[PDB]
Amino acid sequence: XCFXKTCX
Repeated sequence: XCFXKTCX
């Protein structure tokens, strides 16, 4: 779960 600005 880390894709560009959508990341955690």
